[PDB]
Amino acid sequence: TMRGLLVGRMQPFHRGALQVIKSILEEVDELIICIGSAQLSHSIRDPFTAGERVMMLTKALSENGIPASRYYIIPVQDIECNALWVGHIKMLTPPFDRVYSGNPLVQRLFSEDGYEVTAPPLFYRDRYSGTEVRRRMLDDGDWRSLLPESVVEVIDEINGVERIKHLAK
Amino acid sequence: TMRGLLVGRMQPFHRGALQVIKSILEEVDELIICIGSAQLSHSIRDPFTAGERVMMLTKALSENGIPASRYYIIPVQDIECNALWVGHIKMLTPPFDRVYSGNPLVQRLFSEDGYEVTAPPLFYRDRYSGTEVRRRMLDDGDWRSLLPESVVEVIDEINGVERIKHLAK
Amino acid sequence: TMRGLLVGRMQPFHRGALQVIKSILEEVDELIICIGSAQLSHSIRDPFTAGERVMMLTKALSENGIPASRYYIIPVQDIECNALWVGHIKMLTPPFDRVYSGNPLVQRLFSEDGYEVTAPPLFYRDRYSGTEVRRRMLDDGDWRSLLPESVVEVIDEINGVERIKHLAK
Amino acid sequence: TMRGLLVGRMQPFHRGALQVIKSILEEVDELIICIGSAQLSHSIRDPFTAGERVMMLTKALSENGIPASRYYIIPVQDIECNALWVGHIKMLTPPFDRVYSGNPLVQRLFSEDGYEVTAPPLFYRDRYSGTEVRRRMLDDGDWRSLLPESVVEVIDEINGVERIKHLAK
Amino acid sequence: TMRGLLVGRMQPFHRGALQVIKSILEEVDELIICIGSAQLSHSIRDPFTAGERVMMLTKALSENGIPASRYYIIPVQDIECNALWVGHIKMLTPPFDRVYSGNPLVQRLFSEDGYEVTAPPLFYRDRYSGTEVRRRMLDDGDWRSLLPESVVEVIDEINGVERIKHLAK
Amino acid sequence: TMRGLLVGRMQPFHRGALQVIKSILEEVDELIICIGSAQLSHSIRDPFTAGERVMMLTKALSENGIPASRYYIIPVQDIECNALWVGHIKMLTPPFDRVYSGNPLVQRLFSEDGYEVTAPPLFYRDRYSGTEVRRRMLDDGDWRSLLPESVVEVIDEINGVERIKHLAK
Ligand SMILES: NC(=O)c1ccc[n+]([C@@H]2O[C@H](COP(=O)([O-])OP(=O)(O)OC[C@H]3O[C@@H](n4cnc5c(N)ncnc54)[C@H](O)[C@@H]3O)[C@@H](O)[C@H]2O)c1
Ligand SMILES: NC(=O)c1ccc[n+]([C@@H]2O[C@H](COP(=O)([O-])OP(=O)(O)OC[C@H]3O[C@@H](n4cnc5c(N)ncnc54)[C@H](O)[C@@H]3O)[C@@H](O)[C@H]2O)c1
Ligand SMILES: NC(=O)c1ccc[n+]([C@@H]2O[C@H](COP(=O)([O-])OP(=O)(O)OC[C@H]3O[C@@H](n4cnc5c(N)ncnc54)[C@H](O)[C@@H]3O)[C@@H](O)[C@H]2O)c1
Ligand SMILES: NC(=O)c1ccc[n+]([C@@H]2O[C@H](COP(=O)([O-])OP(=O)(O)OC[C@H]3O[C@@H](n4cnc5c(N)ncnc54)[C@H](O)[C@@H]3O)[C@@H](O)[C@H]2O)c1
Ligand SMILES: NC(=O)c1ccc[n+]([C@@H]2O[C@H](COP(=O)([O-])OP(=O)(O)OC[C@H]3O[C@@H](n4cnc5c(N)ncnc54)[C@H](O)[C@@H]3O)[C@@H](O)[C@H]2O)c1
Ligand SMILES: NC(=O)c1ccc[n+]([C@@H]2O[C@H](COP(=O)([O-])OP(=O)(O)OC[C@H]3O[C@@H](n4cnc5c(N)ncnc54)[C@H](O)[C@@H]3O)[C@@H](O)[C@H]2O)c1
Repeated sequence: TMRGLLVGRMQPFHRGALQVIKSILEEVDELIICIGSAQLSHSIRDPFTAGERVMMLTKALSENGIPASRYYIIPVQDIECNALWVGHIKMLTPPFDRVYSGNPLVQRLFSEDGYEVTAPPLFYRDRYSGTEVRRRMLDDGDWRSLLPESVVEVIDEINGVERIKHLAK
Repeated sequence: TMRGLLVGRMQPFHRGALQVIKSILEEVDELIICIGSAQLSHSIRDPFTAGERVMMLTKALSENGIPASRYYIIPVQDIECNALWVGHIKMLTPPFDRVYSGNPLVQRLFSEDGYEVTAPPLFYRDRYSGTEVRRRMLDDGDWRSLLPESVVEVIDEINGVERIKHLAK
Repeated sequence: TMRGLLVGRMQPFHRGALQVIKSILEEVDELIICIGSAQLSHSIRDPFTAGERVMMLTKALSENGIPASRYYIIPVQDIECNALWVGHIKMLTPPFDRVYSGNPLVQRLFSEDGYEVTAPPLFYRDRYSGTEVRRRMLDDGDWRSLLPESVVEVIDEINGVERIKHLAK
Repeated sequence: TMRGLLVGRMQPFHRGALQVIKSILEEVDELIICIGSAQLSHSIRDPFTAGERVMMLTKALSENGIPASRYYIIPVQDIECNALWVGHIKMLTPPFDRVYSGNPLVQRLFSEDGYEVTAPPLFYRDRYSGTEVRRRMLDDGDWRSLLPESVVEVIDEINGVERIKHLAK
Repeated sequence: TMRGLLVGRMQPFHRGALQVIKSILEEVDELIICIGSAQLSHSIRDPFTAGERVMMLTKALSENGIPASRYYIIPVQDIECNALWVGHIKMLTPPFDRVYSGNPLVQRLFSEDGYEVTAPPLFYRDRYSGTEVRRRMLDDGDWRSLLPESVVEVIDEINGVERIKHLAK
Repeated sequence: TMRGLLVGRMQPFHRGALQVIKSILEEVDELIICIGSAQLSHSIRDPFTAGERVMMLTKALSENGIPASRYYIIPVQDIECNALWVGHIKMLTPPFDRVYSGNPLVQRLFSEDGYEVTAPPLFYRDRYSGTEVRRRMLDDGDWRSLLPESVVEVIDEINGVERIKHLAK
């Protein structure tokens, strides 16, 4: 049984990311989705806490009919040592075989540790990235389109827009 | 929409705990299951890492037909300050309303923070607790009975018995 | 009893800060004065150690005759979790009713935690900010004027000018 | 100026400690009073947070007629490296000259750094220990008589008894 | 090149430890000597600081003529995550091939990480353990005998006996 | 015995630093060499782990004919409190007397603690900075000539070039 690993900040979790996740789910049996930088919250760049993000990511995946048996959602706070980050991820995740990531460091860190590393099967355009979303949330610009309905609801509940706006004064 | 919170070490996740979880699931809409002491591993008292435990707890819940939309599985490392632990749980979980727990500290900490706290609707006997399980794993005594099949499989994969035994020399 | 809270780096404690403290003291019974970033020291931006600033405040608030029963001085180091910061502050301070701040992040954080948040009743021009005081110590300007005597005295003892000047080299 | 240092858990602050403090003032211009183990709270041995203790101290010292210029109250959280604790204490406090401690480690550590060290002037009788005080709160005893009224009023506000008692269950 | 690894508290470095180190040096090209619990100091159990023990080893290994090209001395503080410990050790040490330990936990940890694990080639009676050395310094026994001269010399400089004796009071 | 201290990132160790080290030995009985920022690795500015650096140092010092009794190599991880760094350094090293540093903060901090401080004897030309060395590895330049062979052999073993280059993508 083959398990893959993915790591992203998910600020917030958007359709782009989701399309990538479904993509990987066609190559592996189970995917371990790691919410990176779980310590950052309340900032224009990282406005949501690990909690809210686990929530968005949980409701969005069970909303798209993706069987809980196919994935794991784990928060991962950043640590001072790059040389200890993989060991850090490993202690928080189930045993995995392939690491999906197009980031040089993440690739190199896992690569150096013996894992098989590849780039995600899909690449979404910046127009769909969180920066657009957050940018729209502030500039009142239909950020919802870029997000899964369940995620909009999470954002609605936690007053995501109100927050990111005040933090922007 | 009502959400409850539960916190346990889950070393390992056993049928007792599971029966309690299904119990709470009849009173609340969603349950946030917190794997406490996520930093302890490789010891007779706490032999499994946060990772393996998220895994057991994930496979056992999707094995009993419990809809992913009804729960959240979050690791929670212990912190030096009891006075900051609830804020610690809150930052890692989705917004919750009721805290289930029969432990004086956990009750008092959440109670003091404004949350509604009650005792779990069900109480399993020690013969079913992790101490029995671990005790059996060492003493070769049919620990499997006490655990959900999916959990046995996790334990099998990570060589749980081999580990806890060596740690016991 | 009305307890308010204020939080700033006080690097160093200058007259404006005291003008504001005196004014907040007109609408609240007691004022909790939290020394932010208590862990930063020996830098052009943050030259004094938490210890020294706790000395500056205590000495200035006395020099200006202010019943010690009306204020508290508590150092507070920064934590990597903004979502944990308020609970952190709370754990180190007497129970308070209102928070005084102009910073959006401090404002939002304390607000999301359910506290009454408000702006200081007085805003002081940069001309009298810590930057101006620090820049003078460096360029041999008139820094003593921008500060309470007891503060000038503390700075002389610890050799603040000497230190800040060396670090500038 | 001759500043002396004093360190203790103060769980909670009792008349005994107070007289000791007055005694020390009789031989030191100023008394830097460090509240140890600031990170512990909500346990039988350490019921109060630090902020709570900072309140008791600040209140008792202002109600027993003691110049706010003659003392400092600094919460100090314990740290793993004993060989780095005195430095820690220093960093969080004003400059001192003599350490008043009855504890061997506290003595050996401060002296090792070169500080003048000497035992506490008085040695308040028993019936004046946090233990007896905490015990009475548990067993409905007369703890109030062992604490300065100013402190008793604090314990009432934070419902200490109710806490220590629930925690005790 | 065959690099082995050893790890112990060395509180203090005694003859037996050296007898074992010399023997491990007969089957490996270089030996990585990790000073465990580098954060503990000033206690009856762990009296010396990482600094001092790094001095003891370096001085003893030289006194006994051992090419410096054959060994490394690296302090290692303990971390709360056993599952992270090996990666921690690795980050601080040259690449190694085999680990020498009698402790089950160190054995299991390094083993689960894929390293060759083996017992020291020599076991020394308690009579010559750190406990015996420490107990003599306290009871005025013959501690110098149980240790290499360079070690006795280091202990004299830092006043190890004085310290250990005071902490005993 | 007159021990002097030296601190640097050594990313990586080059001939320049080495000559500086020999120079210092010409005026100090022993040289405590602290490798700073031990917690950084796998970045362009800090490619090597600490264990890697400890290897380069240990190797270069044993191959350039220098008595293992005349030096110590101690990895030092940076810490948040500048006012607690020299104490930190102390705790991890043998007792020293003089600090050789060209850095203003390092100077101001050590001197503030009372240590004799003086600049590095030599001032090795440019073309001998980690920057140039790291640059050459990136641009297939001749970095080897800037490092002692002993170090070059280390970089080859940990495939530094391959790393810094991938990281660079
Ligand atoms: N030492 C440490 O603590 C350490 C070391 C490495 C990484 N991390 C963490 O790992 C997490 C992952 O970081 P990362 O480098 O992937 O950055 P990231 O998760 O922040 O994403 C980087 C960029 O990649 C884009 N992206 C991601 N997947 C994409 C895809 N399939 N198609 C198109 N664009 C895509 C994102 O929109 C974003 O702008 C972070 O939270 C980081 O902090 C921590
Ligand atoms: N400051 C802090 O870091 C802090 C403060 C409080 C709690 N915690 C953490 O919270 C977690 C929860 O601790 P806890 O007090 O519940 O202890 P626990 O999870 O270890 O469980 C305590 C005992 O309760 C039993 N139990 C649990 N639910 C039961 C039920 N329904 N019926 C019968 N028996 C049951 C378990 O088998 C166990 O023996 C721990 O991991 C603890 O470390 C951390
Ligand atoms: N997670 C965390 O650790 C966390 C989260 C938030 C804030 N903090 C800390 O809170 C502390 C307070 O930060 P802050 O945002 O107030 O910044 P600050 O204290 O550094 O002050 C910000 C600026 O506002 C000016 N200012 C303050 N009060 C003023 C007034 N009444 N009139 C005019 N100018 C005024 C100051 O002179 C300064 O230039 C900091 O130490 C910060 O690090 C920590
Ligand atoms: N590395 C570290 O984090 C580190 C190292 C050393 C000490 N500390 C801290 O230092 C603090 C001080 O501890 P401590 O040993 O003084 O304990 P303490 O003062 O909190 O209590 C020790 C006992 O001394 C008694 N006592 C004190 N003065 C007395 C007097 N004059 N007459 C009679 N009885 C008296 C108290 O009633 C109490 O029972 C602790 O909070 C400890 O955590 C921390
Ligand atoms: N997570 C973590 O931080 C973590 C996990 C595991 C181990 N460690 C550390 O690893 C270090 C090593 O621990 P350890 O288990 O070896 O304990 P230890 O170094 O304290 O030694 C254990 C006992 O074994 C004895 N001993 C050692 N070698 C011997 C030999 N060849 N013959 C006879 N007796 C011998 C010692 O004298 C001692 O009484 C410790 O500092 C420990 O804290 C840390
Ligand atoms: N609180 C803390 O954690 C804290 C406080 C202070 C310093 N530090 C650490 O101290 C370490 C030392 O830093 P640093 O400032 O010495 O930097 P460094 O030595 O790592 O580099 C500074 C520059 O000095 C150059 N240099 C040094 N000696 C020279 C000489 N004789 N001739 C020519 N050029 C020379 C180096 O080539 C380099 O470019 C750092 O790793 C830093 O992180 C940490």
